Amino acid sequence: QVQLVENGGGCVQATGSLRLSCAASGSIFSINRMTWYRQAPGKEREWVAAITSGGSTNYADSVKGRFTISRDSAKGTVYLQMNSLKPEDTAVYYCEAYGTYTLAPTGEGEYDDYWGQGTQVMVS
Amino acid sequence: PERRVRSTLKKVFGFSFKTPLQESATMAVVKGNKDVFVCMPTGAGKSLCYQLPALLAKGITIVVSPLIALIQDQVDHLLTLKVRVSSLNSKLSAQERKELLADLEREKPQTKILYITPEMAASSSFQPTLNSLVSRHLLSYLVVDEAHCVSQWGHDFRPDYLRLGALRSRLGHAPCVALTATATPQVQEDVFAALHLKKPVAIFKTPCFRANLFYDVQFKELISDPYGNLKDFCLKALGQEADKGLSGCGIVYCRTREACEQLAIELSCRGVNAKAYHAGLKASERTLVQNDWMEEKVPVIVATISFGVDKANVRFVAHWNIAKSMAGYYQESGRAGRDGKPSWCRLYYSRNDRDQVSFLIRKEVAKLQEKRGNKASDKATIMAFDALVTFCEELGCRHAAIAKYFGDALPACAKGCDHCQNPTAVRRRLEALERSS
Ligand SMILES: [Zn+2]
Repeated sequence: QVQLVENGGGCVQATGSLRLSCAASGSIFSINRMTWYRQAPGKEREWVAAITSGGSTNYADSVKGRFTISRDSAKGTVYLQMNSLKPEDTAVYYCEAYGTYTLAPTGEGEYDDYWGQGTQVMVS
Repeated sequence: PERRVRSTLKKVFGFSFKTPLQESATMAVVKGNKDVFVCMPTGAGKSLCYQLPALLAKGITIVVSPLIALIQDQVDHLLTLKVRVSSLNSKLSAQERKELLADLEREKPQTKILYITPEMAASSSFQPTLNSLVSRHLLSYLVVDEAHCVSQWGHDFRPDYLRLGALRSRLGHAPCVALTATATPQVQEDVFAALHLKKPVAIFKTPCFRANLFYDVQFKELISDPYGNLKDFCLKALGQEADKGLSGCGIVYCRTREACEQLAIELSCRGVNAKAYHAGLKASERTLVQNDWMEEKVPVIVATISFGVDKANVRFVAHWNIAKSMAGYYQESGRAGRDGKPSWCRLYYSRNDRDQVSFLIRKEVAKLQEKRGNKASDKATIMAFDALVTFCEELGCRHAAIAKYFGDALPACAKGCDHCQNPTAVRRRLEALERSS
């Protein structure tokens, strides 16, 4: 099947910056929506920001201006640039590949949703 | 297991499958753990993908399809194979109808495969029948033929098809199978959503890609002797077996009849014997031109969109003028190399052609908007043309451009197009068109 694997997480100081990289494996043709969720310890999973195929982006209010989501179309990889960080932002961050069309050159394909493994993000 | 499928295939339909995809599709339906989408051409391998699994399932398969013509042709053959099939349509006498509704209400009905219209499948005059079938665990598969009719971005949108999503949901316990021959990725998105298909949807899409076809664009603007260029292209493509002399045949496509007549002449002058085919000729004339081509008296036919055929030794298809759509270019160009031997597909691109055609599309879209009103289809018509201009004006694998548009995986080009063969001469020729801009 498909792999969502997140990278670019770590510990950083308040008012610092990270850039997360979500990598999608398998014979991916297209992804309707890729969305960033964060799970703070002891909180409900929070919706962060999202990008449609064709590059329409929207952001939670808590992160508007600070965060930006982007697609390296070439790479088939999305990025969440997180600047101006806060302890609030501390959480595990994962991706949701919604409407993931997968196809081999045999003609044999699938269409399904995929969830990422997550990467740790700690802000002092 | 696979054991049963082979025999039931053999015992009844008297068969191995026409392709190993057709195979894999059928097996997946049978496992019945998943909904499945089948985008295959009019080869009709698609029919087996729901018909065979229907028999092995020990219940009833309902099969929704838009018009009787489509249904009738199959049911006749399905009978002839001594299979218990039944069409329910309001072209049927109240008695024949009521016979069937009765049959369906029986614990163990005659009917294995029920061919319904969406009209009836929607009518509340059928829902109780349907409820009882559901409740008696008698529904093995829901099948939706012409699935693309649920999409307004499709060429053939039917509001009735919108009720089918509600239907799939009610019939939760049963696997659903959707089939069409024609779906852009947008139409596949509409199909999966509108019919409420359940993930993972397994997909069995026939690829566009053909190894033996060589795809290239030329710019009529960057060309001293267009007519001469064509003749050299025709020459290279014919005489691939020079010991025979002239081996094979070829098509040249034009928008207008005068272009055909003229291009036939120019070719014939340069020593490549070509006769013009258009609706402008008497019918007699056309039957004769078709013959000469078909019996290799004339190696080259010059034709408008109105080309009637299935020759195997077509060594080349040249578009003199850009086609109205990517799909029409695919369809038309793909008349080449049916025999599996090497063939050449060439587009002659002119910004004046792009403009001339872009307008005529919009003008004949306008004639429809007056006749019936606005449709999301009209946007797709224009999108269908935009994709072919992009095919011409970008740098990239020509085969891959086609596969992106249709929704196929990246094809195995093998220096099988101009850009894959010399990326740099394509860069040169594009750069060149920018200067001449
Ligand atoms: Zn190529």
